[PDB]
Amino acid sequence: NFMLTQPHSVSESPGKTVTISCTGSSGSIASNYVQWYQQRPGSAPTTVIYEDNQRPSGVPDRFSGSIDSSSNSASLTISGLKTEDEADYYCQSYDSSNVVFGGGTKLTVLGQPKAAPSVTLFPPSSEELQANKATLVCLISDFYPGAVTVAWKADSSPVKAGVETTTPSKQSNNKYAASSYLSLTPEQWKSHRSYSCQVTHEGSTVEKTVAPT
Amino acid sequence: QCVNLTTRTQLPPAYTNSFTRGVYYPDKVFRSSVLHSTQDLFLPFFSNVTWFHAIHVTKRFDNPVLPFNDGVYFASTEKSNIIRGWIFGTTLDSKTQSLLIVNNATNVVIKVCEFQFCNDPFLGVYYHKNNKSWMESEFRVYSSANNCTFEYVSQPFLMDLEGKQGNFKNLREFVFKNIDGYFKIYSKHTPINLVRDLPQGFSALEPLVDLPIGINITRFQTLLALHRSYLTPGDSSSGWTAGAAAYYVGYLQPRTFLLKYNENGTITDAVDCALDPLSETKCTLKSFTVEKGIYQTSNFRVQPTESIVRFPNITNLCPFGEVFNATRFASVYAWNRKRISNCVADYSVLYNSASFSTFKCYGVSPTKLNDLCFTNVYADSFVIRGDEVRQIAPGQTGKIADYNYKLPDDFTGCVIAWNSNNLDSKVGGNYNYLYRLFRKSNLKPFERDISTEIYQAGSTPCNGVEGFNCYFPLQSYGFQPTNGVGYQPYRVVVLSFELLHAPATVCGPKKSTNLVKNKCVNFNFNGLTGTGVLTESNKKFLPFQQFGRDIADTTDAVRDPQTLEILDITPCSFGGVSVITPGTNTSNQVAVLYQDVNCNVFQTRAGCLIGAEHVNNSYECDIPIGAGICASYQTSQSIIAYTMSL
Amino acid sequence: RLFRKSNLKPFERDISTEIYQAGSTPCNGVEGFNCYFPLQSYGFQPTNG
Amino acid sequence: QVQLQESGPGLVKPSETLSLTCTVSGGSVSSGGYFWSWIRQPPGKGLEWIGCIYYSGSTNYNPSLKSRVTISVDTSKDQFSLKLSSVTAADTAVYYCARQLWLRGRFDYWGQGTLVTVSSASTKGPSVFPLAPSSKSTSGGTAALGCLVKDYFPEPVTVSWNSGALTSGVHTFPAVLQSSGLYSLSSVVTVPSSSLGTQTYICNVNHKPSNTKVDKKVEPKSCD
Ligand SMILES: *[C@@H]1O[C@H](CO)[C@@H](O)[C@H](O)[C@H]1NC(C)=O
Ligand SMILES: *[C@@H]1O[C@H](CO)[C@@H](O)[C@H](O)[C@H]1NC(C)=O
Ligand SMILES: *[C@@H]1O[C@H](CO)[C@@H](O)[C@H](O)[C@H]1NC(C)=O
Ligand SMILES: *[C@@H]1O[C@H](CO)[C@@H](O)[C@H](O)[C@H]1NC(C)=O
Ligand SMILES: *[C@@H]1O[C@H](CO)[C@@H](O)[C@H](O)[C@H]1NC(C)=O
Ligand SMILES: *[C@@H]1O[C@H](CO)[C@@H](O)[C@H](O)[C@H]1NC(C)=O
Ligand SMILES: *[C@@H]1O[C@H](CO)[C@@H](O)[C@H](O)[C@H]1NC(C)=O
Ligand SMILES: *[C@@H]1O[C@H](CO)[C@@H](O)[C@H](O)[C@H]1NC(C)=O
Ligand SMILES: *[C@@H]1O[C@H](CO)[C@@H](O)[C@H](O)[C@H]1NC(C)=O
Repeated sequence: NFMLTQPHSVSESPGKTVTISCTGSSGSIASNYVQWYQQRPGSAPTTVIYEDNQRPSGVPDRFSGSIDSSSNSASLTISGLKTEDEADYYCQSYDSSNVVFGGGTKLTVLGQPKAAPSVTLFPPSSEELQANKATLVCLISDFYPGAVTVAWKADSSPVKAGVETTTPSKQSNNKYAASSYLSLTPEQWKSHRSYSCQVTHEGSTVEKTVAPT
Repeated sequence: QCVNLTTRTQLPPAYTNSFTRGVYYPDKVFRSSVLHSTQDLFLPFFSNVTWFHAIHVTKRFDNPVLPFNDGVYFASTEKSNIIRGWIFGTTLDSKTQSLLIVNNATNVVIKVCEFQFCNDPFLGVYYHKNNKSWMESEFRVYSSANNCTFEYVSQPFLMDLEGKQGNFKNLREFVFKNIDGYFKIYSKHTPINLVRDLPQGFSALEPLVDLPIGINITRFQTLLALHRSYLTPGDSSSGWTAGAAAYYVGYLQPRTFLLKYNENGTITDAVDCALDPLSETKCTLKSFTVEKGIYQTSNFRVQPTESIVRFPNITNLCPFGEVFNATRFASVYAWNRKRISNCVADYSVLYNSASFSTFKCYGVSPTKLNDLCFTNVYADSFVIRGDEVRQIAPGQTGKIADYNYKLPDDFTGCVIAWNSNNLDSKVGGNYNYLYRLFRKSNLKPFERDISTEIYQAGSTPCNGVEGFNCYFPLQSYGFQPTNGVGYQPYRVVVLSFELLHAPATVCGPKKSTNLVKNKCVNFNFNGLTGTGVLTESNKKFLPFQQFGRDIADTTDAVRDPQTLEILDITPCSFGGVSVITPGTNTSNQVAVLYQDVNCNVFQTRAGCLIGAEHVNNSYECDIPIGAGICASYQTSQSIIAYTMSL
Repeated sequence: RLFRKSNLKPFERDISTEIYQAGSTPCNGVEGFNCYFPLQSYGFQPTNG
Repeated sequence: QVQLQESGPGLVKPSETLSLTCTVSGGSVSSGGYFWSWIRQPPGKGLEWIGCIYYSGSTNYNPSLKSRVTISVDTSKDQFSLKLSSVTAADTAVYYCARQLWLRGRFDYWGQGTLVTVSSASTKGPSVFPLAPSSKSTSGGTAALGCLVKDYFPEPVTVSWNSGALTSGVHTFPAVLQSSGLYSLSSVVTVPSSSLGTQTYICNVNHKPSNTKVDKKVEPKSCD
């Protein structure tokens, strides 16, 4: 039942010093060795420090770990933050024949300015209607911050069934991109006069509409 | 001040070949009609030397910060006096004593100060409109200096500032050396009519000025001067002209050189000893004329490239486990002390148990403590509760560590503990173990306290009774098999190490390594460090011996302790080298002969002969070799080897 | 200077202020464990012997 | 030095048997008694320890994963494999075969992480539909057009425009779960409205696991 308690998010400006904790619940931290791991997003983890006071050959000397067994919290003091340090941090223990890892620390700085959410719409294609299917695609691109809310509208009435949307994703020009799809039957596409997708971003609303033509 | 350049298309550097260049006077004495050898820093003959271009027609301008080795060779086929001077230093940031040997049109200044050197210092020449003469105006080589002691001004030298694109007319060579802090400059001007591919002529170099600074230099960089005519816009960004120049940079190496002197006292020719086998024969005989015959110059030694050590077949262990598996243990006021001596120890079995709850082992990395060894290993075993296992660490304060077993700062020990509640505790109250709680003062580390005297609290003695201000320091435990996890009986063993002048008795040796045979390798089989091959012998050793000698009393037979095979020992370096010379005014090529080394190339009875072809025809010989085989120069024509006709 | 890594050649001056390492654990140049500053001050006094 | 490479399929159906094999090149499994272990990591979650093994029969498992992990070592092929039973949809994690020496220490070398996603239904081909631009699909001097990749399984799909000729303005969006199992996404490019009726735009949707390549032309909408 021994676990390692680790803060989820830790945010300080570059150039300063930080402290990352790793608290054990039942077993004392001084009982077993603690290993810290620095893992790039979408890459294999790499051991950043081990044996609680000394450093592997290859990492900078700024990564320092300390142990205070009174509070049962394994500490990793990191100073002089840079761009390449932006990753996850996991602490390891052993307990008794059962390796236990930590929760994970997101090392974040705290650059893209506010951008207008350009929105375009498309009606379902004719070949999709020939396949007894219909789908409306709502697209949100070149926007910041990445907090957008989508809400389909069947004429005046709204739509929630068949609505799927994508989380905002970073573009090449530092802006964000998003999508929204509405699965639909061909008969319901011609049932109403027009379908519209409304995008709300920072209070402002951008609305476009499509019609069966 | 300085400005920065813009990115443009350059040309990659080229490599040319030297031809009897880089020879200077190594000393300030006079020698007449003698052939003497000196060991100094010279440029090797026919060596690969760098080439940097400076022509405009394009836009070639390279100024790399070349590293300053032990002596450099700077040769320039100067025509229109493009290059001005040179700079020296280590970091060039006004932190170390830098150098500036720069030559202007009026006087030569040698200022050894801490100049602020920019990325690319240069000299700017601007063409006046009313005056039809080139003059230097853009003096951008440094910003300022801070502090220095040395400043020397040499003799004045007239200079021409007009640059052309014609063929070169003069050749200037410079050699800069730094021995024990003293700066050396050697130079001589030699006219020539050539563009590239320097001539094979010989010209010595004489020193002009001797510079006693007293520092060390690791980097250097040369300076060039460009022209600002009416064709260029005049900005140092993309439009400039540099005329036509070419300077060669070469590094000096320490080799023995044979110097020739005439009756006038000047150097006429130089012979190296490590360039050609023929040149080696010339400098060992101390003469420029070699006659037909055999000659011995040096020796051939086959240096081994790998070393293999293996004392045991595998790592082993001696009888143990009573300090771990036992009926009962001792307390903390009087703990068991164990000494390990004359025992080989394996710590891999002590870790693969997969049953210990805790393991703290500081000082030495746990993954690499098997290969490194110490003199004595001390084992201290005692029992402790589950909540006091955190106290056992260097730099802790409490009630158990400071009174029973203090941990010093320089603690390279190894602490192992495990849960043994099923054996160290029993129902009804297991109070067989004791501990100390009260003490008058602190105790030294690695000290045992067995005193049972009653600790006095007040100022009134009690004469060993149980009354007021007098409490008995030793108290019982509270062990119980029905407790939780923070108060279980944990058996703690401390494995400390000693550092003192003694051979490592307790050690895990180099175990099994890769076995290599039939090659000249180095081995250490518990009694010797011999370099030689290991052949498969056919003689069986008695099953109580390790080594083996011969009639000449040399250890040429050893037994491998891995699986008891007998391997012979034979040295790989036999004899020396020899060179066959046809003689003067007959040939130039030579043949290299090895005395007792086993291998164009002909395997003769007297070793290996290379550089001479073997012919089955037999004639009378003139140059003896050995074993009824000679060498001669016959029919173009080359050196042949054949059996001597009786 | 009291402590040094190894022997030094004669007629050589050493002005290195780097913190000596006695073990195998770096210290980042602090007053921590298993390391110490090699240069030490004197104990001169006009009332000495 | 040494390196570890994982193999085996990246898909597994629910309530089935997982078969992931990690191979070792540049070293020996039995030599040095070098232990071996497996570690998985869910996307957006912390690392989870599965189990560790020796080159002999010694092994240990996470009690949360106890009686479900079967790991075996074969010395002749110089590799070790793990078998997982009763896999569920919560087991979607990036699996790393973990090179490690000290059992209480560190994983000094980490193999590359293979993506394991629980396979639903079966692998099926994509349904590519064009996104016809119109007057209401443009805002200003620029217009948008694309293709819809809907009802495909499994990941991933590579969409290229004009065989990779058009890269500027091309946005690829991550897939999302549909209402019933399947996945859907799109890829669009922003072009000036003047080149609508004069330039032909084709999208190349490739689905390697289903072995389906679909080329779909994008044209302005024809009102009927
Ligand atoms: C000098 O070195 C270059 C490459 O490093 C090579 O191409 C050239 O042949 C060498 N010249 C001589 C004379 O060895
Ligand atoms: C350049 O020549 C002038 C002549 O007046 C002299 O004063 C000056 O020192 C020279 N500069 C250098 C760097 O030698
Ligand atoms: C003076 O120059 C010497 C080097 O010759 C240097 O060591 C010293 O620091 C300098 N003094 C000042 C005040 O810059
Ligand atoms: C070489 O120069 C550096 C920098 O001034 C100095 O620290 C070092 O002692 C010098 N070495 C010798 C052998 O003089
Ligand atoms: C060099 O020696 C020759 C004699 O062989 C002599 O005639 C000549 O003058 C000498 N050179 C000089 C510069 O004295
Ligand atoms: C050393 O160990 C090897 C392998 O265990 C064995 O084959 C050999 O006979 C041993 N040599 C001895 C015990 O002298
Ligand atoms: C000694 O005790 C340990 C721990 O209880 C156990 O694993 C081991 O089998 C016992 N015997 C020996 C010979 O080590
Ligand atoms: C010399 O070495 C070669 C190959 O190593 C071998 O074939 C030959 O027999 C050797 N010569 C003698 C005389 O043993
Ligand atoms: C010399 O002649 C003999 C005659 O049989 C032949 O075997 C041998 O190869 C010849 N030698 C050469 C070097 O051609």
